[PDB]
Amino acid sequence: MENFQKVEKIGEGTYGVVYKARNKLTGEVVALKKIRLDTETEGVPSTAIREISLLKELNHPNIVKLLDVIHTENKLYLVFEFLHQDLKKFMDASALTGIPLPLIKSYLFQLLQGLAFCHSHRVLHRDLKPQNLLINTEGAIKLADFGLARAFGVPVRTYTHEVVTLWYRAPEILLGCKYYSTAVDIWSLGCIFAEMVTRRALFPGDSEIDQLFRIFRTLGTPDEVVWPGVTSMPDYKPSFPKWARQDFSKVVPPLDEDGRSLLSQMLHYDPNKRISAKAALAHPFFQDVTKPVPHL
Amino acid sequence: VPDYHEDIHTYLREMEVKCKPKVGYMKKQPDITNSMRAILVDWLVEVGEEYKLQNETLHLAVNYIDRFLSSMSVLRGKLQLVGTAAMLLASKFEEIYPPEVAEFVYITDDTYTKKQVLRMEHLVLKVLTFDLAAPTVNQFLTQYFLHQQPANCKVESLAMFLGELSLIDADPYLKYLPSVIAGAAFHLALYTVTGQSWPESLIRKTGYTLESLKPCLMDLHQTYLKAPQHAQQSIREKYKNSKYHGVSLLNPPETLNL
Ligand SMILES: NS(=O)(=O)c1ccc(Nc2cc(OC3CCCCC3)nc3ncnn23)cc1
Repeated sequence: MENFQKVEKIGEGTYGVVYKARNKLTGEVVALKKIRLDTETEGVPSTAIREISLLKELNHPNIVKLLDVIHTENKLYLVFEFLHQDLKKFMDASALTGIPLPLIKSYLFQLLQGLAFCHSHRVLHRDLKPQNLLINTEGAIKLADFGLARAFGVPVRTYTHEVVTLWYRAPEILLGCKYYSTAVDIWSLGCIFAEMVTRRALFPGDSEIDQLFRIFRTLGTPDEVVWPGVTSMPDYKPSFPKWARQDFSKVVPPLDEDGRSLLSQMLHYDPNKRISAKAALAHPFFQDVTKPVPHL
Repeated sequence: VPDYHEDIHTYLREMEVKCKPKVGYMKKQPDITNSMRAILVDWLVEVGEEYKLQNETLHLAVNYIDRFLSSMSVLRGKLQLVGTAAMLLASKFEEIYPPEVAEFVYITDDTYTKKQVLRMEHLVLKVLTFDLAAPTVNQFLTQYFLHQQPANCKVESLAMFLGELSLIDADPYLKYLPSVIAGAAFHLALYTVTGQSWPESLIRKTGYTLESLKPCLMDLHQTYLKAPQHAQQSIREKYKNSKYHGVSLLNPPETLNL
């Protein structure tokens, strides 16, 4: 623990605080997460049990690497490979010019590759958003902050409901479905794909019913035709306004035919029709995919 | 059949070999025995019933305990403390609403303090190097269940029952991988209820024949036959209720013809 020189704070996620640090001895630059344990109360938080145990086996280029767990009795510390920026800051730094399409393509391809690896190792991330996606200077993007992650089962079970950040949260959650699985993570990436293309968040509500309405106003109010079962879901209400589906060429104008195809599959209301991460990798949108380096 | 089911199955088959305890660990434990471990596991079944915990949590706690005892000598008076911390860690991993530490203190009838339980929790974590996402019999069983024609709930419940009995007896079940025990348990429940056998689709999926499942089958049949005379009875009482369709009341077949 004495080998680490904290440089600054770089984030504060689901739990604890994260610093940029340097190994005094090797010069390696790392991200240091601090979780306080203040003995008297409840022990090590479940948020950390999950994140550490899951990350120990989520070793992939598009997931942030956990290098070490330094476990004092007063604190718990996680050492991660350092990434210099999140997708949010990158999206703000190119509000005007927009991110170039090759870079969108490649980031999406990479995010799908990292998410497929999770799903295929029975982990749900459950908090995908622009500030949890980390980039380096070489063109990579990685999934980060697994504080809200869990190991799911085949078949799934009721899991925690208070899940995913409001703007990125799938409708089966908003409407209160008994069950959700890997599809909730795909919805979030759909939202993120769209945000990368237009500069602005896709569905930026400020309450649950506002979030619903915002989704409805764009994708059309869901009904039995589009999503068998909606009208019988626990928090579905008959008095929901009936907005017509907006056309994708107005939701997401810069996208070509392939991209709209892909985006509509990530954003299907029905979780059983929502494309998988692995299946998405096979989509024609990705045939000409490269690895562009940002002007960073 | 969900999106990643074959991939997950393959990965679980990879992890179950990395998550095994030492086969004969108990033989170098100077104070505790397989018999005390049976008492501990049986108590933990009782605890899981009382707090409405998932069976998956039970299975994880036992894995933690066996991995822990594989590398730490433990005195009899501290055995319960290892288990309670194991249960607490399993609950935090698996449950939506884990019981509080004060509730785990309370069910040891105040044998240990809250301090002791939290320190053990920390020590278990260190010894296990935070590797808590172990494959369990339960996980393989629910996957096997998807290859049933069609779903028989009495088979499912009886297989869970047999897979749980295996938690109690470290000799012999520590010899078998979870995927193997689940197979043995799936076949034994199938045979018992409907007369059918380990289906071809599972042979394809697992690579397991009735021949590879034989040794474990032979043990599990004995375990099943002797279950009503065993010193530990919490599981038999558990699976007597209607929620499990009273499957522990059913008669084990006399021969398996294998
Ligand atoms: N604000 S920023 O300049 O865009 C930025 C964002 C992120 C970082 N690096 C970072 C931040 C971070 O924060 C945690 C908690 C907050 C959400 C993201 C993960 N965890 C990390 N693991 C490896 N790098 N890393 C550095 C700078």
